[PDB]
Amino acid sequence: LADGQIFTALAVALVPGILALRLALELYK
Amino acid sequence: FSKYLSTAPVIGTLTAFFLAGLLIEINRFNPDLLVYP
Amino acid sequence: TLNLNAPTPIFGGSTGGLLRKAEVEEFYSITWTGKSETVFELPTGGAAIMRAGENLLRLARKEQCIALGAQLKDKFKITDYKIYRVYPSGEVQFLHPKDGVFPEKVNPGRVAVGSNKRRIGQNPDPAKLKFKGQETFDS
Amino acid sequence: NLPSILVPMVGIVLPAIVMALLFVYIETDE
Amino acid sequence: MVQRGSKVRILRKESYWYQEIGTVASIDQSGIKYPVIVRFEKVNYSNVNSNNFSLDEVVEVE
Amino acid sequence: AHTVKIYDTCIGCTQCVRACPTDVLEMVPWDGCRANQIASAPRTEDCVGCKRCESACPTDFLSIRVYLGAETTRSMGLGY
Amino acid sequence: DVAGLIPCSQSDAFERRLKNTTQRLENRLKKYEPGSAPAEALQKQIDKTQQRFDKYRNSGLLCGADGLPHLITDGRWSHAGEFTIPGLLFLYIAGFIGWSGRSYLQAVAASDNSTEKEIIIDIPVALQSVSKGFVWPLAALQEFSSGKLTARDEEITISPR
Amino acid sequence: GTKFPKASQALAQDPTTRRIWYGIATANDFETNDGITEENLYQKIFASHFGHLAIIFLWTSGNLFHVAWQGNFEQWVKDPLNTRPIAHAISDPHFGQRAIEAFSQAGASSPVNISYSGVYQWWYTQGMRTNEELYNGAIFLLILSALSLFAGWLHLQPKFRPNLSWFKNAESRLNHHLGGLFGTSSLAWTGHIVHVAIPESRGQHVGWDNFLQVAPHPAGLQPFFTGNWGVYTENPDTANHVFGSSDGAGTAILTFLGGFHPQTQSLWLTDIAHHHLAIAVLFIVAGHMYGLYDTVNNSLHFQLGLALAALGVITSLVAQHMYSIPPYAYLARDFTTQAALYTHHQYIAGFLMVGAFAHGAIFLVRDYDAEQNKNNVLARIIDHKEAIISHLSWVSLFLGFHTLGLYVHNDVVQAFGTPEKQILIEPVFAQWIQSVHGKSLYGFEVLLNNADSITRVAPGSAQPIWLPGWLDAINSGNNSLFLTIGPGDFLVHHAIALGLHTTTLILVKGALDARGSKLMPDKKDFGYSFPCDGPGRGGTCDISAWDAFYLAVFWMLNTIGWTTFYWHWKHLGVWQGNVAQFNESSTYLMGWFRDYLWLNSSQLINGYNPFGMNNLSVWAWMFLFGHLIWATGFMFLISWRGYWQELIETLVWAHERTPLANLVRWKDKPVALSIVQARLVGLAHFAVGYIVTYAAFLIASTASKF
Amino acid sequence: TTIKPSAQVVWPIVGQEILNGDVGGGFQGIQITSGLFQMWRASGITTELQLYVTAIGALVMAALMLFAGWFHYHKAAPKLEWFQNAESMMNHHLGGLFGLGSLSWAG
Ligand code: CLA
Ligand code: CLA
Ligand SMILES: CC1=C(/C=C/C(C)=C/C=C/C(C)=C/C=C/C=C(C)/C=C/C=C(C)/C=C/C2=C(C)CCCC2(C)C)C(C)(C)CCC1
Ligand SMILES: CC1=C(C/C=C(\C)CCC[C@H](C)CCC[C@H](C)CCCC(C)C)C(=O)c2ccccc2C1=O
Ligand code: SF4
Ligand code: SF4
Ligand code: SF4
Repeated sequence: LADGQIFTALAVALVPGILALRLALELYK
Repeated sequence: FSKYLSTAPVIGTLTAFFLAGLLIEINRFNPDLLVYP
Repeated sequence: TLNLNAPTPIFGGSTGGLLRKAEVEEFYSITWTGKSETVFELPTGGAAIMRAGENLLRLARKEQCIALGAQLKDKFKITDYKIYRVYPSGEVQFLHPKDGVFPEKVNPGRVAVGSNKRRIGQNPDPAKLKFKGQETFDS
Repeated sequence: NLPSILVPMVGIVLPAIVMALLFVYIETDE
Repeated sequence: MVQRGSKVRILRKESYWYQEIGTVASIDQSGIKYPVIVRFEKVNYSNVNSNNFSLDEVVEVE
Repeated sequence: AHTVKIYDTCIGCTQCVRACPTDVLEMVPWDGCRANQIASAPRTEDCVGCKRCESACPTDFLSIRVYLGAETTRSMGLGY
Repeated sequence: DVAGLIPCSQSDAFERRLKNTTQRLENRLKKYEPGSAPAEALQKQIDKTQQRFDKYRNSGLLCGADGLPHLITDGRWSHAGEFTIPGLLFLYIAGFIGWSGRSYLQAVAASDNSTEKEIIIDIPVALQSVSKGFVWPLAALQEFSSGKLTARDEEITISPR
Repeated sequence: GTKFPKASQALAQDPTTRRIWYGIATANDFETNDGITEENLYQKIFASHFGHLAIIFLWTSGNLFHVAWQGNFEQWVKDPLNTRPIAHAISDPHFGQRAIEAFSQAGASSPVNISYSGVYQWWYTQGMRTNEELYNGAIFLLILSALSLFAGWLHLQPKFRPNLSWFKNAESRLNHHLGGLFGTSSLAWTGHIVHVAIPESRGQHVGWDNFLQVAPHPAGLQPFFTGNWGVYTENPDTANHVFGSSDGAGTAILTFLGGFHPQTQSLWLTDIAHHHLAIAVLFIVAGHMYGLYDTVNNSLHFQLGLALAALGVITSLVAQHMYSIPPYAYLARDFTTQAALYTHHQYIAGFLMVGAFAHGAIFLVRDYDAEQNKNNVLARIIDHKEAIISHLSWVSLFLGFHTLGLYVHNDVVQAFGTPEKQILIEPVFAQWIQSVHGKSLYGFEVLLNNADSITRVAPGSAQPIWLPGWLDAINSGNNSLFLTIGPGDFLVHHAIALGLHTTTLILVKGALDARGSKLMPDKKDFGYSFPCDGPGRGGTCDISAWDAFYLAVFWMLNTIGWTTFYWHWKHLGVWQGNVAQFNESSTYLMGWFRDYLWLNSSQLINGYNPFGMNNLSVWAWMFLFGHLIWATGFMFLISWRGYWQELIETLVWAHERTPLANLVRWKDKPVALSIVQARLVGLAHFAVGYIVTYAAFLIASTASKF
Repeated sequence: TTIKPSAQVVWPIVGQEILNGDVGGGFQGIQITSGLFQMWRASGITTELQLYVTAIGALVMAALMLFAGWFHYHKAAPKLEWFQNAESMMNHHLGGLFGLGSLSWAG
């Protein structure tokens, strides 16, 4: 691969990370 | 003693001694009976 | 009442008894009059000697009091055991005999707590009591 | 190079963080 | 009405001897609920042979 | 605490009371007859849940039941 | 020849099992004294082997590529002696022991002490049930037709519903 | 009085360590929470399915990324006959220098893991060729998992909460899942094969940018509307055509040749194109159609048991059909993956089938109502439940008496120097069925060995075109299509039939007896999971409906253990060309022991000797690691609780009397594990140790030889 | 050294006469691992007649012990005070059972 594609994939993985944190904080409520 | 031999462990053993010795003596005169010939 | 102070039996021992649970909340004490100077097993380890007494013993559990209170009724026929549970760092005084008599004896004035006016095959299905605060055995 | 940073982060550091918030969430009280 | 010595079949669905034959030993001559005492050939898991039933749980197969 | 419920097929046999190791049970007079008795559990908070009261009941499928509920320090039987 | 199985009289793998079984006993015989007692027990073992290969060759068995006699249960009557014939021979014997112990228990249960007679077995009632057990394929036919071989479900005890 | 667990407030008053363990166990049991309503219940189920759906998407993006980043996918496309697929790169600080030289495998410079899932084989036939194409798939599945975790939180908001009547309306649910989810998404996958996967198998690069330009057919969609659908069945890929190039390829897109590709030993993609097309047409027309229905709709545990039964059947359906009919190019040649793929789904199918009866058993305690459910099919199966168990008690005991004695016969007889006396039953019934399907090796000569039969001829409309392709595969002994079986295969299938009958016997025991017996008539008053009813009435240990699940988990592991030992050893002679090892040695139980467990675990167990170490030393470690965790479950299984409660009551003492440690105090009073708890703890260590041990053995005994 | 110790000849029936192996010399049986051949050589035994009479000598001793168990319960059963005498029992078992037993074996 290219080295810039790895940090792009880590960047777009923050979008499920906040949403999994947002869902679990609503599922707990 | 006859009323002792009617009890379950002895009559469970001598008949099993009889039924085994039935099968033991069969395989001595009739060895290796796979099928009915 | 508990009549503390009352003389502990002549014992000196038992690692197995009355640890840190007792000082914070809920230890127990069984009090009896033993009509000899004889030896008896404890629920902790085994001996003490029962006094002439007014004998008292501070135990950790109520289960250990009724086990010792059964031994005094069995082996020595002293059925005068009277268990307690302590004050401010405890909960409830005068646990047994709760109405002045032994529980196997009938006493009028008691009320049937936990009674059911039905059999056990007449218990409802749990699907009938689903999503409700009722339980399949309470009435 | 990114393996050498990430695998002691979630192998050591990130479990030690989530163990801390859980152990406080367990033993807290209302 | 069941009398003593009558061979009954038990309709108590919770009982160990449900739909089984037993002989009534006695009936209690008062208004006590469950007065019918039936003695069974077969022991249950607590190895007893008697129980108190009502007249609604027994029949008169004789 | 564990819940202890006594059903009306009891006969006043007094056997579950004297088989209790934590002194939960007791005998009480009955309403509709005023001669026979029934067991009663006024001290269910003491119940450890050993089910020794079910081992002593002579009725077919015993008249006293023990349902193991929430576990406190008494019902866990803890010396600590 | 039902599944590519050549018969054992012309199966060369089966005829080669005999060549190696006796060669593993003749070399076991080659060291011993010829008139000795372990010598004659190996010739009794060599000839017991030859009495099972000639017993399996002439019986018309089916040997595969390994050379071992395979059995064919779909029951064909040309291969009836494998499972069908000793199976019928089994079923009478097992039903004899079955109907005897069932006839014994019905006779014992309608007595004074039934559980006592299960421990100590009444040789009158035991040999009676053997006499009632030899006739079991006939005896169960009129037993099933009479209605007293089985019981209705209002007579058996059954778990709560 | 603490807060955790929020689910059970009666667990929060528990001051022991049981509160910690039972908070983890009563966690996702949403019917047990305090204050829950059924309207609030189904919405928590719906959002949790969104959380689970994202995990499947995040997991697949991880498999796509680590092959794109740390794999050798481009190196493997050019030569799948020599290149081993790389799972991910290894970065452990605990390695040595001689170990990095031993794990720098498949010609790589870094420690890598040789993959045994075969997603290389799956993505190579979906069309992918380059490492950048896999990364774009991993990027896309991070968007779908973001779509899943957003929509789960969205459907808990008060304006977007689905109504309760929307949940319990199953009439519109089946129209849409068969229609949209099963039909259109098989019609959509039909679009992937003809546009992308078929031209990528013929040397043409079809990606997202150029697929609107190029057409799948030289006469695209002009004969779809006039009805001339037969022109899509033109000159296909011949026997000359190697996969993935224009070397003698074809232009057909929906063909029904049957059989396999002559070089990859896999299905033709034109077959899979015409397959999911017709699956789409059947599922589309099946979705235009919409006191027992009041029971299945009300009961959440009913539909869950039927789903795990439906999943558990079709999961075995995958594993049985994937090795005989390889759907993926070069998956038949990868022996280790093919072995790992059968054993994967069969162990899951056992767990799904056990959990099917488990959740039906929970329905009978919680949701079943015998006053409402009467005289239907359900309340009749309960009515003669003693007749079902006892007749399952026979066929368990009928097989196990005999197929064990058939083994002990063949053991004793083979041990006495006389192998010529074994009871070898040829499986003529199954050998008929292969001869019914066309295998002319045996010579039964009816039904598609009959060249003049009406099925092979099809005298109605001259149909039989797929039979030239099928009959050149089953008759040829180069693949695993309808394997040649003998009398050793007889004895295992009746061990298998013993296992499926016995596991059903335990599972339907506690299912039907979940509501009461003569021992405990009120077993519905105590719930699905509870230890016992004491020592009275003879003692009632393991009596509950939970503990009938618990005994059958040993039986499914043993049944799949019988199954996958038979799969592996049969193929270990098929792949090695020496079929005679399974022929003579599988008839008796010592050859099953000597020539499978002892002979094949030699190269595994030399993973690390005192002279060196190999790439199998991670498997030889995990082998022994699996033995140790399996044996630890025995400790919670054999030894029971009140030994340990009286062992902790002395460790509590020795902690309260030790100076400089008397000061440090617990908040939870330490207790032993509960009765139901360490049945689960002992079964978990048993089941993990069962599976970890075989997966280390099944991989390393096949990777050492292929 | 060369000949393996062996007893327990196996009967010529269904195939278990393959257990009667080539164990040494002109004998066929099970190679035993009980050390009785080495125990009887240290006792000095050179012929099978001395083993045959010892097998008879144990059976008459077995009947002697079995008669003594009948006698000392049914006929002449000692009282409690015969059993509570531990000092006379320790005196007798030390010098008599263990001492004379090791004195007579030293002979
Ligand atoms: C799964 C994650 C994980 C990772 C990435 C590591 C990594 C390591 N372990 Mg392993 N270990 C782990 C889990 C892990 N461990 C577990 C679960 C066990 C129980 C089975 C062990 C049992 C174990 C033992 C017994 C030992 C190791 C050792 C090591 C080191 C070997 C290489 C080395 O010596 O570098 C050289 C680098 C150093 C020697 C120093 C590293 C820097 C230190 C640890 C931190 C500096 C303090 C810093 C200011 C703040 C703390 C940060 C820290 C918490 C990350 C390496 C750091 C060896 C070791 O050296 O332990 C420290 C060692 O003896 N491990
Ligand atoms: C998609 C299908 C599905 C769904 C939605 C559910 C949902 C549920 N099940 Mg069911 N079940 C299923 C499949 C499913 N299950 C399967 C496949 C089985 C057979 C294995 C079961 C058998 C079963 C039983 C017996 C019970 C349930 C129960 C439940 C309920 C609560 C679960 C819970 O809170 O446990 C908490 C979860 C855990 C304690 C997880 C720990 C166990 C895992 C396996 C440990 C894994 C080991 C370790 C991590 C491996 C490490 C790797 C190693 C290399 C180191 C919940 C309704 C319970 C109930 O009461 O229903 C009302 C209940 O008693 N299930
Ligand atoms: C208890 C319970 C439960 C459970 C149940 C279950 C779990 C079951 C299972 C079961 C199962 C899971 C079943 C299965 C079945 C299957 C089948 C039965 C199949 C069939 C098949 C066939 C029919 C085929 C045939 C064929 C062939 C072979 C070829 C040719 C053609 C054809 C296609 C015809 C529930 C939940 C309900 C609830 C209540 C209770
Ligand atoms: C050892 C043992 C104990 C004692 C076990 C105790 C007190 C638990 C000790 C385990 C310690 C805490 C280590 C466990 C750590 C695990 C590796 C991870 C646990 C955390 C998970 C939530 C991930 C029992 O209480 C018991 C009860 C019934 C039958 C058998 C047994 C039994 O065998
Ligand atoms: S234990 Fe049950 S049956 Fe016995 S007296 Fe008490 S209530 Fe009655
Ligand atoms: S469970 Fe035990 S402590 Fe509780 S009432 Fe019954 S006998 Fe008494
Ligand atoms: S702890 Fe186990 S063995 Fe003991 S009474 Fe309960 S269920 Fe039975």
